[PDB]
Amino acid sequence: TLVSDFKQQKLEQEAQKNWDLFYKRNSTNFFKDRHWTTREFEELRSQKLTMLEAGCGVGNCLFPLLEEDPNIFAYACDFSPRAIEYVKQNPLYDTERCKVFQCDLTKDDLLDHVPPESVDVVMLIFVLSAVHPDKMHLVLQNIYKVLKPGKSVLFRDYGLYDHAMLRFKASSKLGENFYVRQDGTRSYFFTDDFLAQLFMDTGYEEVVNEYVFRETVNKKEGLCVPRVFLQSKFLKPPK
Amino acid sequence: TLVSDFKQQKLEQEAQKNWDLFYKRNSTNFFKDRHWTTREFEELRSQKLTMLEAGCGVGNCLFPLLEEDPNIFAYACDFSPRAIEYVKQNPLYDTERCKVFQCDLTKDDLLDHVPPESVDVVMLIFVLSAVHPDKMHLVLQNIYKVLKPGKSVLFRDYGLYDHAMLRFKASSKLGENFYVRQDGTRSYFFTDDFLAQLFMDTGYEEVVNEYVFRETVNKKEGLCVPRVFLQSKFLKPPK
Amino acid sequence: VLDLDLFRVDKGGDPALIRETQEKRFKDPGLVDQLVKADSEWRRCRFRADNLNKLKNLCSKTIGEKMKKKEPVDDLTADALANLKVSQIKKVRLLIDEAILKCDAERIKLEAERFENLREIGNLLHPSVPISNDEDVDNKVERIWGDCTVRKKYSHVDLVVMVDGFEGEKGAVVAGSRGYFLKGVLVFLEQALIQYALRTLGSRGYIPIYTPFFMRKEVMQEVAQLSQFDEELYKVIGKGSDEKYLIATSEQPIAALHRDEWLRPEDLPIKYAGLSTCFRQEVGSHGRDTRGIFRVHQFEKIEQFVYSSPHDNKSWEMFEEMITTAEEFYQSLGIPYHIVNIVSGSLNHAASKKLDLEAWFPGSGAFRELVSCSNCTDYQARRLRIRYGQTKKMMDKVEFVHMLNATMCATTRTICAILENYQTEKGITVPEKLKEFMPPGLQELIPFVKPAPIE
Amino acid sequence: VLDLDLFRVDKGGDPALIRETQEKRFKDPGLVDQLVKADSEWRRCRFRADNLNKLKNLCSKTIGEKMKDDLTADALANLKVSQIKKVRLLIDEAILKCDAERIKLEAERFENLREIGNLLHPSVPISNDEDVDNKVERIWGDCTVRKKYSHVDLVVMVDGFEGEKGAVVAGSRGYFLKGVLVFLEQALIQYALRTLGSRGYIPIYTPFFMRKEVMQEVAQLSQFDEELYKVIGKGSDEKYLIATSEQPIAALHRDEWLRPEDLPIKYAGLSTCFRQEVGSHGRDTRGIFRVHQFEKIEQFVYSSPHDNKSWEMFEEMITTAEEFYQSLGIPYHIVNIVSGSLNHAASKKLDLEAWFPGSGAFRELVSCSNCTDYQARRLRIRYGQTKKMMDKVEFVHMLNATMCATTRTICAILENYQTEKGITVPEKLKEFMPPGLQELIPFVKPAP
RNA sequence: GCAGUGGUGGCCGAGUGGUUAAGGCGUCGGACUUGAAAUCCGAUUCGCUCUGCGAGCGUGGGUUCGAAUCCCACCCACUGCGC
RNA sequence: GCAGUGGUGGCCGAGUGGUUAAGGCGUCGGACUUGAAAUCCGAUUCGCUCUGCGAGCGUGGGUUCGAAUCCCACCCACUGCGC
Ligand SMILES: Nc1ncnc2c1ncn2[C@@H]1O[C@H](CSCC[C@H](N)C(=O)O)[C@@H](O)[C@H]1O
Ligand SMILES: Nc1ncnc2c1ncn2[C@@H]1O[C@H](CSCC[C@H](N)C(=O)O)[C@@H](O)[C@H]1O
Ligand SMILES: [Mg+2]
Ligand SMILES: [Mg+2]
Ligand SMILES: [Mg+2]
Ligand SMILES: [Mg+2]
Ligand SMILES: [Mg+2]
Ligand SMILES: [Mg+2]
Repeated sequence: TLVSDFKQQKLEQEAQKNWDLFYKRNSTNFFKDRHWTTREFEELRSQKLTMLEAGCGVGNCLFPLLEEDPNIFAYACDFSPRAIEYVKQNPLYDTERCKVFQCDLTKDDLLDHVPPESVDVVMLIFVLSAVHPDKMHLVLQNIYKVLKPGKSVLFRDYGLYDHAMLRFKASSKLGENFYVRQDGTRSYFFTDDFLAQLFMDTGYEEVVNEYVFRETVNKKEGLCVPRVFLQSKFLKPPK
Repeated sequence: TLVSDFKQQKLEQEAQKNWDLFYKRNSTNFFKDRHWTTREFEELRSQKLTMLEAGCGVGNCLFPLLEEDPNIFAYACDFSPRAIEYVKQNPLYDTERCKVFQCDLTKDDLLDHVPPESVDVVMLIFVLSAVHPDKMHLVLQNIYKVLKPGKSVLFRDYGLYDHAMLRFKASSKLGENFYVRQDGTRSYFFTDDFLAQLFMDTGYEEVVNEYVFRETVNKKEGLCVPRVFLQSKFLKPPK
Repeated sequence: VLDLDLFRVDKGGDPALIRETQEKRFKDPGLVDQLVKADSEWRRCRFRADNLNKLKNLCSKTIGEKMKKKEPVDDLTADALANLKVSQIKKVRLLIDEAILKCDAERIKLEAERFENLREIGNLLHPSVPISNDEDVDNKVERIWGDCTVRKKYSHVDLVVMVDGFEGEKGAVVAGSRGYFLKGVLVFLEQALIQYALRTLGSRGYIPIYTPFFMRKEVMQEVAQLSQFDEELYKVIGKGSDEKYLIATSEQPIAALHRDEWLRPEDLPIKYAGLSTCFRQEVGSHGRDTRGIFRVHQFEKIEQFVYSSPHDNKSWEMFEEMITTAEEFYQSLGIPYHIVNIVSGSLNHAASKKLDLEAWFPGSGAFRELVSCSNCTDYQARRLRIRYGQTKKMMDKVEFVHMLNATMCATTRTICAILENYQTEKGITVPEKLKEFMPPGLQELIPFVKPAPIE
Repeated sequence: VLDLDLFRVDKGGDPALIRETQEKRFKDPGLVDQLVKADSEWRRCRFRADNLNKLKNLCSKTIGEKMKDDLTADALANLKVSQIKKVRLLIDEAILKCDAERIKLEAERFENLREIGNLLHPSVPISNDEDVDNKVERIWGDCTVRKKYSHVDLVVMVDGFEGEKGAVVAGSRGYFLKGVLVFLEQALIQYALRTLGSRGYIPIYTPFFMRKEVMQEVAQLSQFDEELYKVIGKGSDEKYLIATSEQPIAALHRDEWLRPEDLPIKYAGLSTCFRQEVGSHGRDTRGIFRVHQFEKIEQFVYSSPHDNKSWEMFEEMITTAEEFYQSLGIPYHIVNIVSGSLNHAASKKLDLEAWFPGSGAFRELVSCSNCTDYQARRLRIRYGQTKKMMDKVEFVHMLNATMCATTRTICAILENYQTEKGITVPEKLKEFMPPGLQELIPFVKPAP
């Protein structure tokens, strides 16, 4: 049935290694820059807005919004050293606007690099699906302490019954809505209820949490397919 | 086609041996006594009639006519020693009425045992067919000198197209009307013209020479077959 | 053979399960313990040998670079060697050579020992196998078809002579014990059986294949067993010397047909209807009704052979399909039989399960095995290196195909069954499915022309 | 083997004919003189041995009757038993010497006789070069048409041949035959068996190996080293794989007295043949044309030795083969093989050579041979059931002819029936083919 | 069976004593792109304690610090012979 | 493969250390009978210099003056085992 229970332990203990070898084999050429960020969230629209990018990758999510709006300071978090080195070697990088640092969002703590209750917006774009479902609230609590008590957290990631979930063969299933790719990285497909009751258990307040529907079409192969991402915004209670 | 010319020479040089081994294997049980003799020929019917039996076998031709008519003296000629010994050991044999002796009728001469121009009747019953066709006139001349100048010679032997001539396979043929049996003895089947011109070439005179027709029938196998013997009487010219 | 990683416990293996299976087959356990210790030592020896090879390679690379830059004259590192003259690196290479040679000897010994321990270990057992060692008591009868209690007058030993289709004495004069001439009506009947079986298997999707009868020794070792290859196979010798062995079944050359190949998963269920003459050296007579043409040295056999996907329980569905094909064959021939599940102690080393079709011989009053269907899983494919996909994955190990075989029709034994089951008082009635393939005049009855040798 | 009476002038024979025949076969003619001298010395030796045995038996009978070398019966009847034992010792020494001489003479006598070929039929072309003097006796069909591919490509285009994997499994020339070509070979066997069965032949499936003591009597020395595989059992038997089913069929009646009434014995042998010589002579001889293992259907006849019946049966056998190949539509010519290329047993041989339009050559498909009594007297198969006193036995005549070697006939069919879309199925094999293969064998691969 | 030339990875094909076994072709999966793809990114012999190192160029050996490159043997092809 | 009994002529079958290998059965040819036959007479392993002598009883050897008869080996059957 599911993947061997021994193998799932090897996947959990080698999560950072699997993401590091991904950046080794694929360099910065796999993912593409996300220019839809500023438009999608009512924040990030056009003073000194300090931001934390949890799971920054090689950029692709902060460099666009950072060359767009020129009064944003950014913290960058990633547990893979290769991704950090790629972010630093980017020609668009300057220390006066970015502060990149490695931090395993489940084991390490964010206060060792960012000041408490300082960040006004933190982004979770396709980062939480790579974390084991039983260590996600660890990440939510780790980022709960650096958020300004009126600030918020922005989240887009896979949703239930997306096509990518569809495609996976049965030999790639770790559990309910929990799969693994050929390269070792994993994918959890969230539901609105699961994410809601995962954010509520760590002290957040739901604002918007609803699915976003798209489609993928390759004209040459004439392939058009449905896609289901879950977008949301949670807010830290004022008082 | 015909029998090997080498084999025909072996048959001619071993004629006496072949007849001797016949009497060795068959004893006196093969041929049966001929009781038809006295009736068939107008001679031999009921004074002192001296007779020569050329080719006497083991009897079977002189003992019947000799126990029938009690005033007949008989000379017996045969080139096989076994036949002579069987004739002598016959209980019906007495020297006062018979004079048996071995004589090859082609090589030997009859005057060494019988007086010239003495015999009044000589019989040739199935004897000339065992002689090679090119040594028959030898026998006719050998017996021409012992015949009284008014006497005769009696002859019965196979004729042309008899059944026995038919049965024989093609591997048993020595020449025209000339066959050989399994035991080595031979059979020549005479025609009236052949016998006539064979007796005329040696100084005889034909009296009667005509075929006699019988058959043979085995009821159990339901076999009835034609038989053609040639009977004749030749007479030595008086003067 | 089994996968060596099933014994490595540092990998996801478990030798205890191999011990349980080796007990259920009533074979010798402890071979698992010898294997586990040999393997655990071989893993460390392999690590050390790789490291020595890396050091030797790095010495050679450094020497080449020193030479091409025209130089003036084992905790080693890359930079560490970069500070030595060529003579000193060669002095180091000599120590590397000695260590490599002794490690290589130890590793070759450990590999051979672990493999000769893995050689005996039988395949894993399907949970449907009856655990036992008494074949006469625990053979599991599964199904029965027809009337398996009727009795008839003559056994096949008489019937093959009453039809004048068998020459035993002259055969033994020509070939020796058990040699035979098949003649007359029984040659036509054998050919009819071959035509019917080939046509049936071809319509099911099997590819008829006529195999060579001489297999080379290098290849026969990989498809046969120690005992068979020792005392059961004839050896052929030509001019020279001669490493050839007359095949005991067509499953042996057909197994070597896709030897050392990467088979596409699409088209994986390759089905072969093998046709050949088989040469078996063991012919023992347990009574009169096993003589005649029942146990002979030479006979024609039609075999099923299937290469299957190792996933999704596909080889076991294929196993059921093959036994069903043979069952339907003998039902169309009108021969009664039962299906028996063989006990653990009677399976050979490759089989995970074996079914037998045993036909009822009414003139002998016995059950005699006609079909033998086995599922050997990847035990043989691993030995022959017949891989399941065309591409090897980044990290995963190579997967092998499963290989199943099943006799469809051994001609002499099936002729014996047909003769015993179709005898009447005047001759042998021809089965309705074989009348197409018989000559005119032999399409209704094979008449008795001689008296019974017993009478 | 020839009758030893043919070499004895004492009997109705003469070795001059044997010398002239050894010249016609372009073999050595000096064997006849050695044979005649050995034979003439052996007859004397045999006579002396019989006389010594006679004296020994009379000595024994005298001793036995009394207890209860110019010697005679009465002569021994006057001796003390001790004297008879001394005489028996003398007779034993003489018998030992004479038996040594006689065994030596028989040995040499048989060595020179097994190398003199059969007498020739007056129709045989007397010559030694086969390629010019073989009398093409008759033609059938169109033996000049030419077509695109040879069999070496056609067996691959229909996907019925596996040569590389076969050479991996079995070695040089090993092959798998698969698919449509297995069905075609089986159809050929069925058609040949029914054709021969309608003619009065008895089908016979033979053993594939033969004991050496029996194989010697049907084969020559040249064959064993060059062409016969040896089978080894356990304990190291001495069996050989058969090169043709004529070899086991010949031994089926060894040491028998056949009834002349049932003398026209005809058998249709079916077996697998194993040859070692597969030497190649170009591409057109590769494929399944010259292989180590193939099925063959044979004609084997035991005939009366009388009345030219053997030669009438010879003509009948070649006519049966010819009709088989005319019904298949294969063009051929019949060839009278020259005396130089005849085996020892054959007194005449006719080959049927078929035209191969893709190869452009004639290839031998059938070989018909009349061996007369050469092998019958070596196997002691006697004509009559009874022996005559003082008359040597006659042996039957034995004739063999290939009906169909399946691989070569498949090659000929493929080359003669190829079209652009596949191979047309011969009209006479359609009833023996599976449904779907009764009109065309389709091409499924490209030509190599 | 001799007396010549040859043998590279799934296939073709480079290869020059210091490769990363080039380039293709085939196959296989991954794709998160709002500037989606009439495509892109990769992988694709074996082994080990796996971000690396080791082995592998018909198979075995030799020479060399180092061989896919040079030498030898064997095996198998092709070209000429013997048969 | 053992550990017992066996092996006779075209076939059956006697055979007892001094056969003529009995008796049958089958097959094959010869028949000249007047008293023909709803049968009779024979032959029927190999060899030789053939009216005789020699060899041959699964095949080879031994003991004996002499073996088809007694001994041994091998081969092949049948009866019990191993497999
Ligand atoms: N538990 C964790 N702690 C920190 N980083 C993590 C993490 N789990 C996954 N990641 C990082 O999250 C990244 C997801 S790839 C997505 C990158 C980014 N969201 C973008 O839009 O480009 C990976 O590079 C991985 O390094
Ligand atoms: N040339 C010849 N000279 C003498 N006798 C001969 C002979 N040719 C054959 N015979 C004998 O003639 C006999 C023929 S058998 C006939 C015997 C006699 N006619 C009878 O009626 O009984 C044979 O016994 C043979 O010995
Ligand atoms: Mg290549
Ligand atoms: Mg490449
Ligand atoms: Mg190499
Ligand atoms: Mg007997
Ligand atoms: Mg008798
Ligand atoms: Mg003996």
